[PDB]
Amino acid sequence: PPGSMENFQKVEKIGEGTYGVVYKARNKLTGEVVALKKIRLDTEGVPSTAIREISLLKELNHPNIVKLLDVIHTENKLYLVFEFLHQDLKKFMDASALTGIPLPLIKSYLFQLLQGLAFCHSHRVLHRDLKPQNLLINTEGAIKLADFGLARAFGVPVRTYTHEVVTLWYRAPEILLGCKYYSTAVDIWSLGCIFAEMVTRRALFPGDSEIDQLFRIFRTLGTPDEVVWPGVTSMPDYKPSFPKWARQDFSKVVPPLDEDGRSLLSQMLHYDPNKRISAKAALAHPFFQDVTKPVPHLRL
Amino acid sequence: GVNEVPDYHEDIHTYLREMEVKCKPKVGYMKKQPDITNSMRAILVDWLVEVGEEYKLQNETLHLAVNYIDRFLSSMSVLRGKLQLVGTAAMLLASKFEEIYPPEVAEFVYITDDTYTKKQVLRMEHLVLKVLAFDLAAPTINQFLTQYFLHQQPANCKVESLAMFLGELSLIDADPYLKYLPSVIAAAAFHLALYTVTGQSWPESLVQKTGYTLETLKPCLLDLHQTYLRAPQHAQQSIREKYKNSKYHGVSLLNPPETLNL
Ligand SMILES: Cc1c(C(=O)O)cccc1-c1nc2nc(N)nc(OCC3CCCCC3)c2[nH]1
Ligand SMILES: [Mg+2]
Repeated sequence: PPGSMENFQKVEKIGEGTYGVVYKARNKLTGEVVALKKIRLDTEGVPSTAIREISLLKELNHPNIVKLLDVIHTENKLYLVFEFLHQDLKKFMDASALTGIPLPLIKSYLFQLLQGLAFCHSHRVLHRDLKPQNLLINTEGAIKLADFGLARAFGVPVRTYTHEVVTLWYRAPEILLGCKYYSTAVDIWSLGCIFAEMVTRRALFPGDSEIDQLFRIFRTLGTPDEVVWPGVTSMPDYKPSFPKWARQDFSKVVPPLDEDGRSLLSQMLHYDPNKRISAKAALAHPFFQDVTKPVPHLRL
Repeated sequence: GVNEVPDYHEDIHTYLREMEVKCKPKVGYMKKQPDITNSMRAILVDWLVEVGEEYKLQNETLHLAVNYIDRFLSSMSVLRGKLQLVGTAAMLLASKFEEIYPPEVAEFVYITDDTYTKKQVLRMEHLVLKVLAFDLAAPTINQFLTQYFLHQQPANCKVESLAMFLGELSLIDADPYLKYLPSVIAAAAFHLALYTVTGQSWPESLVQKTGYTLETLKPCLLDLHQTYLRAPQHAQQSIREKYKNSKYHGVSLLNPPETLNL
C-alpha cells in the first residue's frame, strides 16, 4: 500500500526478539513516526508467526490494538510498519516505583485493555500472550494490545489449539492443567494478573515452572475442587496428591484495592473458565463508573 | 460454556457473514482462465483432500487452501502445468495459518513427486501472499457448520460428519458451488444431513440466527442434493473414501434420500 521504504528514516533501535528487530522510524513525506519490525526471510519461507500476526492485525482496527499500517514485502525482508507508541507498560510500572500508578490511570488502562480484548474476541481472535511487555502506551493516555505473533483465529466452538501458550506468569489454570480446550477466558486470566500487577507493580503469580505456577495460584486463590470448578479433578494434569490450600480473603491478595476493584479482580481470576467474566461484561463493572482517560503522570 | 463463547458467538457470526462477502472468489473466473478448467480444478482439490489425509491435517486447513486458490485464480492466469504449484503453496500457507504442527516445506515438495522445487514452492508462497495481501483469515463452510451444530437437539455425530462431508464435496465442483457463499452451503449441508439422518429440518432457531429459510436455501439445496446423489459416480472420489473412516462415522456409506419434499 503506502509504498515504501526509501520514505522511511530509521531513528533508533527500540526493540528486539524474533525475527526480529524493531526500529523507530519517521516517514519523511508525512512526518509520521512509526515502529518498523523487520523480519528476516531465510529455509521454511514466511514464518507462521508472521503470517498470523499480519493476517490477524489486518482485520483488527481498534483504538486499543496496535495499528498495522503497511507491509513492505521484499524478496529477503519483510517489514511491518506500525503506529509508534512510546513505552511498554512494564517500563512504565518500573518508572512509577515510589509513587505507584495513580488509580485513575490504572482504571483507565484496564478499561481500555478490556475494550481491545473484547474487540479481539468479537472478531474470533485469541491473543494468548497478554503481559505488560506486550501492552504499549502513548503520551496521550492510550494503551494498546500489541505482539499478535502468538494470536490465533478461533472457531466456535473452539478446537484443541497449541498447548504451550501464554508467558508462564500470566497463564491460566486450565492451560496449566492441560485442558483439551481453552477459550477467550485465557486472555481474561492474563489481564486479571495485569490488573493486579498495575496496583502492586509486581507480578501476582511469579512461578518458576508449571507446577510452581499452579501452586502459587492455589496458595492465593485456594486449591480448586469440584464445587468451585466442576470437572477440575478430571483434568489431564490434575493430581489428587496436590496440596489443598485454603482460599485467602481477596482483600489480602491486593490490599490497597477497594471493594469494586476486588470484585472485578475476583471475577477475572475465577477458576472455572465458564464462570470467569468476559471482557464484554467487565466493561460494565461498577469499578469503571468513574473512569476517565488521563495522560500518563510521567514523561515517556 | 466458554468453549462456545456465548458472549461473542453472535458478534463472530455477524463478522464472518461480513467477511465471506469480501473473501468471495469471482464466480466467473474459470471462463477467463485460458488454460485451465473446472475439471482440472476438481482434480487439484481432490488431490489436496488426499494430502490432508496423508498428513492428518484439519479439514479447516483444506477449506482455507481452496479459498486461497480460488481467490488467486480470480486474478491470476495460471498454466495447467503450474496449477499444482499454486495448490501446494496454498496448502502450505493454510497449514501455517491453521495447524499446530504444519508439515515442513520439504514434505510439500515431496508430495508434488518432485514436479517442483523447494525454491519454486517458496516463491509461489510469497506470490500468493502478495496476491491475497496476507488476508488469510477467511471464513469457511466449516466455521459456519460448527456454529450451526450447536442448534441440534440433541447433538448427533452422524449429522455433523455428514454435513462436513457434503460441504467438502462442494469444494470439488466450481460449477456450481462458486456462486454460493460458505454460510449458505453450510446451511444446505446442515439441513440435508439433518434430513438424511433424522428426518428433521433446518430449525427455527437457525432461521433466527442466519436469516435463512428453506426457501432461500432451495437453489443450493437442490444442487447439493444432486451432488450427493451423484457422488458415487463422480470422477473424483477421495472425499468419499476419506469419509468412510470411523473418524467421520462412515457417513459416506449412508444412502442419500431420493427426494427432499420441499
Ligand atoms: C517498547 C518501547 C520502548 C521501551 O519501553 O523500551 C521505548 C520506545 C519505544 C517502544 C516501542 N514502541 C513501539 N511501538 C509499536 N508499535 N511497537 C513496538 O514494539 C512491538 C513490540 C511490542 C512488544 C513486544 C515486542 C514487539 C514498540 N516498542
Ligand atoms: Mg468465561
